Amino acid sequence: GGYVLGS
Amino acid sequence: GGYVLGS
Amino acid sequence: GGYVLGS
Amino acid sequence: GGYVLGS
Amino acid sequence: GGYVLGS
Amino acid sequence: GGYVLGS
Amino acid sequence: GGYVLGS
Amino acid sequence: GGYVLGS
Repeated sequence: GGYVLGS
Repeated sequence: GGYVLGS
Repeated sequence: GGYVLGS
Repeated sequence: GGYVLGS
Repeated sequence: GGYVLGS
Repeated sequence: GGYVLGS
Repeated sequence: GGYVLGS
Repeated sequence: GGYVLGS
């Protein structure tokens, strides 16, 4: 799977 | 921000 | 089990 | 486990 | 801030 | 600034 | 994976 | 300030 996070 | 947890 | 995504 | 990204 | 992409 | 943590 | 941070 | 890119 995959994930992307931003801040 | 962001977080992801798995179990 | 499971997954959680938050901010 | 998991990941967190913040500022 | 920033960004992260993973699996 | 920014930080990223993993576990 | 990859991450990028800025400050 | 600055920037960092990693894996």
